[PDB]
Amino acid sequence: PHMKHPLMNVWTLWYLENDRSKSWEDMQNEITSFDTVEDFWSLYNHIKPPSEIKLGSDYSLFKKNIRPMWEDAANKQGGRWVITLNKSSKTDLDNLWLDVLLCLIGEAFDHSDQICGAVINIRGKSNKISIWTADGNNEEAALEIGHKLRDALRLGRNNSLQYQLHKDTMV
Amino acid sequence: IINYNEGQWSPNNPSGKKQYDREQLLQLREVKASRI
Ligand SMILES: CN1CN([C@@H]2O[C@H](COP(=O)(O)OP(=O)(O)OP(=O)(O)O)[C@@H](O)[C@H]2O)c2nc(N)[nH]c(=O)c21
Repeated sequence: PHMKHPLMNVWTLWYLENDRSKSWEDMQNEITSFDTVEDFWSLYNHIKPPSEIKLGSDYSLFKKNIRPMWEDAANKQGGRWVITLNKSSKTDLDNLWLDVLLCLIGEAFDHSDQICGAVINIRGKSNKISIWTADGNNEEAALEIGHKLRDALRLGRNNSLQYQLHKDTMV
Repeated sequence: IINYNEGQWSPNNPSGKKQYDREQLLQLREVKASRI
């Protein structure tokens, strides 16, 4: 019985599957929660990577008790660093999504208390990877997360990294 | 199994900060796959 390495926070994996008949809130599915590096890999090892999940699906990793919704109290005044990706390699997509997951569970950002979670959208035309932030009105924290995001993910130039307030996105 | 930083969490010195690099997080997956 070996000791596992605990994470600073408890994270929950959500999986959304599109359905014309259902409402967006009902498309979401809570999968599981974890709080160690080993239990993260155990989960990641048995789930489909983003490059294999059905068209119109989302993966979301959010801290415990924060639903991946604007309506959630943690995200009401928040925003999201959006990364839009043109039709590219599957390997590049999965690697980019994994790197985001590792930044989150590893607490790569100085303002850890500012991080809510991350969402990847599979839409065929263009895949989007977003990192949800707690306070969109604080440009300081948003930009700090932005630079760490550009560096850590090694984001290429002329790769769209844009921030949006959730209030504006509802429009 | 891996190199730990001074202020980082570990079994010994368990008061450290629960923060992990990319490479460190990658070292910790490998213990299951490699073994029989
Ligand atoms: C994050 N979302 C997304 N969403 C619903 O999903 C739609 C957004 O689709 P997405 O999930 O943003 O991917 P995309 O299809 O790329 O968005 P768009 O097509 O507007 O660019 C919105 O029109 C809205 O109806 C939401 N609806 C509610 N009530 N709460 C939420 O937090 C969210």
